[PDB]
Amino acid sequence: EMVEANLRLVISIAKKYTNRGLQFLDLIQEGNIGLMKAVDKFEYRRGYKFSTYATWWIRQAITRSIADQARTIRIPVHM
DNA sequence: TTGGTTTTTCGTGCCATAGGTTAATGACTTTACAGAGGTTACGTTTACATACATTTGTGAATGTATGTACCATGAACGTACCATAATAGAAAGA
Repeated sequence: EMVEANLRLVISIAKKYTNRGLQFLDLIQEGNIGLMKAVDKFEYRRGYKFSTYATWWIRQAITRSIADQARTIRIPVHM
């Protein structure tokens, strides 16, 4: 029920990170994986909304996806 | 008067006495082959000192490793020229 009601937050934050690094369906899938990893470690006693906490995780997912291959060769993340 | 048998010399042919170059095996002698004996300058075997390598620990380069807590809620997010005709498909009236 969480993922079927928050796929659209993922696509809304994922359609602004499509700067021609790779085809964007992999970015949609990695955003869904980041949504899963943000739901798996979500707290209730904080009192804040879930989007601000999930934004950092989904940007980390999109960052590691765009820095995973990024070329035909392998370049590390720090480089 | 002329042809032919008979007979005797005479240079030529056969036999015998003399005397010399030159074949014989050898005895040569000279060259060649076969016998040992002292000396040379290597070739193989052996020990010993020092060297490039190769085998170890120790100080620096990167690299995945998990997370960051006001609010972020659907779209292509700029692609593209529009040739030509054999063979089927999903329906529409015959």
